[PDB]
Amino acid sequence: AHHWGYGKHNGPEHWHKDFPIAKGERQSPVDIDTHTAKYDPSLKPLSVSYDQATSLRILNNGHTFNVEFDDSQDKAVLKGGPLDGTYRLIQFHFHWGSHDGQGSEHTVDKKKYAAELHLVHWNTKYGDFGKAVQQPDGLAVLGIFLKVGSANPGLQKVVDVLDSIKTKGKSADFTNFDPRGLLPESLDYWTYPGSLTTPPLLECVTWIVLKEPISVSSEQVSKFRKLNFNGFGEPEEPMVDNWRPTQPLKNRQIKASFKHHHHHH
Ligand SMILES: [Zn+2]
Repeated sequence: AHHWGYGKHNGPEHWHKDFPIAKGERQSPVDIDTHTAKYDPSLKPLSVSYDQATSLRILNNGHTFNVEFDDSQDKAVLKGGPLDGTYRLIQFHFHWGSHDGQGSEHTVDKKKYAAELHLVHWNTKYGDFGKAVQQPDGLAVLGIFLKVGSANPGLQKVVDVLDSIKTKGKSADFTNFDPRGLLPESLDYWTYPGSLTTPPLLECVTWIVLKEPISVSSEQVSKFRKLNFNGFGEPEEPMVDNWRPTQPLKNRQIKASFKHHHHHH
């Protein structure tokens, strides 16, 4: 059974006891210092091809909710940018706060957002997700910030079903969801090598964090907070503040796909 979670007694500062890689050299999330994250003209444009994405179900796993996809074919794939090869979309999930002032995992010049979306993809050369997570180039995660403002129609179908998966272990059918509705206008991004942000914290991720946030209304984010960490028949623990703090960058370089206002040359 997992001891780990987000509370005082089992949260991120405890995770290294069961997962010593928590103190590794390539841990995520990180703060993105936009001065030092330099433009790299070697990076190719990102290709986010979700027109054939096939969603299957939505699940409360006790630490977030996941929308799962059929990853048996190259329907919904991420390619280009820093990536070698083709990465299949397997699921997306979110991290959010107890209030609108926090909840993202990555920060941008120390600024937090109300929530962060992670679209998780695995490298097709390895045959399945379980194999891919064992390899440094196994996963690519597209991270997208959520900024409070106008309601986002692309999120509404997700929010509308959350009352059916309130507690850990509950799932529901969730077909025909189009993840194209969760992408901002611009695909400008930062990229760096890192890790899963939950246990087992494996250093298997090429992170691609988009510069432009997508909108979310305060009401929409509030529905995330109605989910529960606990399972049915247990005392209620609101699912809030399911984000890991930023971790030391160590010797890594964050690269920008675009010229930022803090760059010069
Ligand atoms: Zn995540």
